[PDB]
Amino acid sequence: SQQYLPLSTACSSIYFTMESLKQIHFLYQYSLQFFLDIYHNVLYENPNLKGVTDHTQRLSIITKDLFQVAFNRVARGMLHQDHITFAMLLARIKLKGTVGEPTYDAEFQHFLRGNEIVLSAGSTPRIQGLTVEQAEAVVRLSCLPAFKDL
Repeated sequence: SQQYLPLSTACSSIYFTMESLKQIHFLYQYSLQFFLDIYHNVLYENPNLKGVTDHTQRLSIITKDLFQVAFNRVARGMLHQDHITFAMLLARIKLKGTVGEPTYDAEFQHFLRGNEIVLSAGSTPRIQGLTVEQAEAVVRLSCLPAFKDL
């Protein structure tokens, strides 16, 4: 159960991402039954699983096709400009799921809510070859511990 748990966490995160997808656009309405159809299409009638016997490799194949099929079903029912948004959401879900990488909470926090940093007037020097918008963004992004020397 502990070995197979990350796949279940990925499934739950995927489903609730689709459920909350309705906020981006009124059209993106998805039900639990649709996600269960996706899940069963991943688990059964999956051509990639044919000829595979090892359990860990079967896990990897199942989770990879789970992400791929979820994207192929949901994005096809979505506008073009939101395909990349849903791909990012799936990528973040996998990054949380995977083991071996840092959670990178600070990087995504600055990627999303990075514009909510107060910059006092005169605290942004006009760097050579940089516009005021570019310099101001540079100053905001320099707040990161790995970006202080930028």
